[PDB]
Amino acid sequence: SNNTIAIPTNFSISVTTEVMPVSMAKTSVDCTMYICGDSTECSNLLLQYGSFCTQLNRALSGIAVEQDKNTREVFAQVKQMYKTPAIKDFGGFNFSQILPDPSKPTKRSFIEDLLFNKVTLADAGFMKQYGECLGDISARDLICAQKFNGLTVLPPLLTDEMIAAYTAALVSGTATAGWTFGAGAALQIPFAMQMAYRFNGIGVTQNVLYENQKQIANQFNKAISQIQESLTTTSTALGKLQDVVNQNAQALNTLVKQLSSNFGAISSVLNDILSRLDKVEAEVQIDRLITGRLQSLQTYVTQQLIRAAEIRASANLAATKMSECVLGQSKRVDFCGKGYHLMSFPQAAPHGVVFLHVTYVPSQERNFTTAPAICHEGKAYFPREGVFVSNGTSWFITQRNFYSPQIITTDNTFVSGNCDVVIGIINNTVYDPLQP
Amino acid sequence: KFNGLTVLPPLLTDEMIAAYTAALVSGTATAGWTFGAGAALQIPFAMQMAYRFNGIGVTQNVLYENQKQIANQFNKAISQIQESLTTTSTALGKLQDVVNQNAQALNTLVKQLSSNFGAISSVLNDILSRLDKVEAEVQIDRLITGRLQSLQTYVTQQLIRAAEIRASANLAATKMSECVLGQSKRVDFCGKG
Amino acid sequence: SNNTIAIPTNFSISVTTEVMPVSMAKTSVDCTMYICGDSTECSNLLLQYGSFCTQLNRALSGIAVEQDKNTREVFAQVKQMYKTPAIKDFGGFNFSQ
Amino acid sequence: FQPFQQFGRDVSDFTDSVRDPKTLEILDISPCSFGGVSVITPGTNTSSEVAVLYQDVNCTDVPTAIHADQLTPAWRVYSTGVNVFQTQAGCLIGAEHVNASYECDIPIGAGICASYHTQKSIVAYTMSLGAENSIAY
Ligand SMILES: *[C@@H]1O[C@H](CO)[C@@H](O[C@@H]2O[C@H](CO)[C@@H](O)[C@H](O)[C@H]2NC(C)=O)[C@H](O)[C@H]1NC(C)=O
Ligand SMILES: *[C@@H]1O[C@H](CO)[C@@H](O[C@@H]2O[C@H](CO)[C@@H](O)[C@H](O)[C@H]2NC(C)=O)[C@H](O)[C@H]1NC(C)=O
Ligand SMILES: *[C@@H]1O[C@H](CO)[C@@H](O[C@@H]2O[C@H](CO)[C@@H](O)[C@H](O)[C@H]2NC(C)=O)[C@H](O)[C@H]1NC(C)=O
Ligand SMILES: *[C@@H]1O[C@H](CO)[C@@H](O[C@@H]2O[C@H](CO)[C@@H](O)[C@H](O)[C@H]2NC(C)=O)[C@H](O)[C@H]1NC(C)=O
Ligand SMILES: *[C@@H]1O[C@H](CO)[C@@H](O)[C@H](O)[C@H]1NC(C)=O
Ligand SMILES: *[C@@H]1O[C@H](CO)[C@@H](O)[C@H](O)[C@H]1NC(C)=O
Ligand SMILES: *[C@@H]1O[C@H](CO)[C@@H](O)[C@H](O)[C@H]1NC(C)=O
Ligand SMILES: *[C@@H]1O[C@H](CO)[C@@H](O)[C@H](O)[C@H]1NC(C)=O
Ligand SMILES: *[C@@H]1O[C@H](CO)[C@@H](O)[C@H](O)[C@H]1NC(C)=O
Ligand SMILES: *[C@@H]1O[C@H](CO)[C@@H](O)[C@H](O)[C@H]1NC(C)=O
Ligand SMILES: *[C@@H]1O[C@H](CO)[C@@H](O)[C@H](O)[C@H]1NC(C)=O
Repeated sequence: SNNTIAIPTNFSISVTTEVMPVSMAKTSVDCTMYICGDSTECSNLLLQYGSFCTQLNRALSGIAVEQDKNTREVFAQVKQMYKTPAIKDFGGFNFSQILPDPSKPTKRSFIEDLLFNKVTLADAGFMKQYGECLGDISARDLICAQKFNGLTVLPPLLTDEMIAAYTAALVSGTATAGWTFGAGAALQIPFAMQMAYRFNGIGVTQNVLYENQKQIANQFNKAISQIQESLTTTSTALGKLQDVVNQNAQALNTLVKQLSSNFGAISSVLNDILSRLDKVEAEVQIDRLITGRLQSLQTYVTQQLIRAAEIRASANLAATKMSECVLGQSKRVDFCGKGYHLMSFPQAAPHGVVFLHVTYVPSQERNFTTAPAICHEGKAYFPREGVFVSNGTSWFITQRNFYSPQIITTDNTFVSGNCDVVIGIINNTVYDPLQP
Repeated sequence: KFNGLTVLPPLLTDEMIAAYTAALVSGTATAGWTFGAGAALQIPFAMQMAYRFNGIGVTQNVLYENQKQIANQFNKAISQIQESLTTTSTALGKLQDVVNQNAQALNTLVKQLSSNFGAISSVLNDILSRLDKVEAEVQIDRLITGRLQSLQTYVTQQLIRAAEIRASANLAATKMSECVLGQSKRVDFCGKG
Repeated sequence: SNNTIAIPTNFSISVTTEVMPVSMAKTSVDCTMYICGDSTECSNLLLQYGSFCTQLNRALSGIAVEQDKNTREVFAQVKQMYKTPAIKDFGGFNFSQ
Repeated sequence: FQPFQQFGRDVSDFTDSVRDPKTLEILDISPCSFGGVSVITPGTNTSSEVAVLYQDVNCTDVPTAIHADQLTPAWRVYSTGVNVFQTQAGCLIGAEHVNASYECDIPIGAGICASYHTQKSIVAYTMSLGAENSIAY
């Protein structure tokens, strides 16, 4: 309708979880052990294929080093390891669930403990120590088949206690120093007074926080609790991370199984050719295995380069959300979750980061009659900010994102031209505080 | 089709994509920002444009005081899109070449079956017709390895191209949120000006 | 000059067209039919190459499902299918096209 | 084994066990090269010293995970002694562990880095994550 407007009469604090993958398993291959399987004779033939193995190892080394860059450039953005404050409630906002808890030795938050439990690693961790593969017949294991064929996962440079240390520092600074934390040395601010500034960033007047602060704190606290209840009960929220684990597990499992292929040799088993044929004619068979296995290995390295570029693109994005959503407040729509961005808290996850986006959501809109301008004395007044609105009896200015009707004073408005030009001009009075 | 290559239809049919477009412009025409932040809130469109002028830093009156000129310029500018799209042959080149590349990739894949790869023949039935297993299998393996190599090439190229399409799709999804469901301060993100 | 400024006295509303690719043709390969045709003899030799065909089909299936993600994440961003308004002119702005 | 089975193979067709035809006992076969090994070095043309990381080996097992009896003496130096350090990512040998944390020079892994550092040695240390700080909230 050309003459009515809906203004939100209320709002909700929303907390939203964004899960982002940041790294993948730092795979590594002993190219000689995979192709020639410890046999000396094959290794002489593999020398005649030249630099293929060196070029494959160089490629996978690039992948691995890049996984540390991705993790470092997301988390190590702050040079100051602001220690966790002793008091976890600021102005009624209860950070205790996203800060570390000294009731435990692991310096993870309570939320991060759920995140690290909700993803299952295919090996339950990098270790399969020296003695552990020489097991019972039932103890055969794709991870042992990987080790016996020269495939290994290098551990990440930053341990999870170090990732959790950065996120603890980031939330501690955010809880105590606001935007300044990103622009320079972090400047102490009271948290309710920081939230008031972030309300101005939405365009909600600074009073609307203090005048409702206990409600806002309660809504924030409950929303964080709803994250915790979801992360305990969910089985799917971190799927974007479990599927990175699954893809890299499956890539290695198919690579070891590809050693069972014959590639057109008389046997898949290299010892079985060398056992059975003379060098005059084994070499013809060995070459089919060498070329076939080497082709299967270069397929893996190529697809890892593909997957690594995808993860690296995701890591650059997560690093951007850290800077723009955590170390400040973003005007970019839907960048820092749905709703108007207030704050974000980073939380560590296995091979990823989780952002708890905090946003203002306007609610309970109401219809009002509205006008573009007021004609007071033949000259047209426009709102300096917001819109002219009628509650049914009387005309006011309100801000757009929250109904707070103000008297139309000469302060709220500016005047331009005679009031004949604007279509939809109306004749309400403009109050001048001097005149009474 | 004879060689097992097929294109699967998209899940969203074009009428469904058009339906999402219609909703997006309808919300933009009638609710502005609020369409993105939450439940869309009705606003008179001239009054929404007045707010978007403040977003530039042009005082709200400059719209209402010129609204007929602005509306006429808007209408003519839309008409110039229509007149150019009816007469251009190149504005959608960024889409035609995405069609062409994927067609050309499939066409070279079927033509790669004409390769011998050092077998006595490109034709599998011809080897099996002419040679016994003792020595057909040597020739068949040369075809299998060469043909399977040609698939591995094609699938690698598709993985590369799909990564490029992701980058464009993620960017287009960002421009939807930032340019359509909002107003962008980013200097050159939602067109010049 | 250190003491003069140019101010715009007027303006133009511009409409500019940006064209962006969002998806590509979803493709599927029967790796057996491509390599062997229908010949049973070649299909028995192809088994001796094992998982190559399964790995190729898995890769292309990833491409295919990703094309639906790309389209959904661009267009399906709003849950509300706001029906087209009956009047296509608002304040003089003619949306009819 | 089954009573007539002579060898066993895993999913990789790696022959991992064999029946001894004389005693009928079952022997495991392990690869000679088993496990990952990586060498830490500063540049050549600054030192010929190196350190060795046994990427999943337990420091008391290094002399057996490596077949140190079959190695040259010059390698077996790197099998034992002082300057063993059990990191995660397995045992590191030939770099002295140091309690001062530094910025990461050579990234060894699982929180550990190494540097050619003051004579000079290869020294291993935990990374410093950043400057310690506090906000007087
Ligand atoms: C916005 O709505 C909420 C409820 O939807 C109001 O909060 C409730 O207020 C009553 C009265 O003070 C309390 O008894 C309830 O416990 C509150 N519940 C919640 C969830 O806050 C709130 O007052 C409304 N805001 C405004 C400005 O009117
Ligand atoms: C902050 O929130 C917690 C609820 O999550 C409040 O209660 C504590 O909750 C933890 C587990 O979440 C328990 O281990 C504590 O024993 C609880 N303490 C109490 C007193 O109930 C916690 O009190 C809140 N803090 C403030 C300052 O309000
Ligand atoms: C900006 O320039 C346009 C013309 O380029 C002005 O529009 C003209 O205004 C005069 C007087 O109002 C009319 O006689 C013409 O017919 C108008 N032409 C068009 C194409 O509209 C416009 O007034 C200028 N804007 C401002 C704010 O001065
Ligand atoms: C909106 O623009 C159209 C021009 O595209 C105006 O004219 C109509 O255009 C359509 C084709 O788009 C024709 O089928 C109609 O016959 C045209 N009608 C007239 C009267 O020209 C249309 O009138 C404009 N609408 C408003 C409300 O101004
Ligand atoms: C606003 O007005 C429309 C039209 O009468 C009506 O359908 C809608 O329910 C109203 N909304 C509120 C919150 O009163
Ligand atoms: C409109 O606001 C004025 C404030 O002075 C109030 O007196 C009046 O009752 C309000 N009318 C309605 C319909 O709420
Ligand atoms: C609004 O629409 C009414 C008809 O419904 C019309 O009489 C009036 O002039 C219009 N005013 C504006 C400002 O659009
Ligand atoms: C506004 O006031 C002027 C002068 O009193 C009058 O001419 C005009 O008709 C009025 N308009 C309305 C809508 O009351
Ligand atoms: C010979 O073989 C038998 C049966 O495998 C075994 O018991 C015996 O120890 C072997 N050697 C001799 C010297 O008998
Ligand atoms: C060796 O491994 C055992 C468990 O297998 C572990 O408890 C021990 O700590 C390891 N060695 C060292 C030096 O930590
Ligand atoms: C390092 O500190 C620990 C503290 O427990 C101590 O046991 C160890 O001897 C120290 N080592 C050196 C080289 O100072």
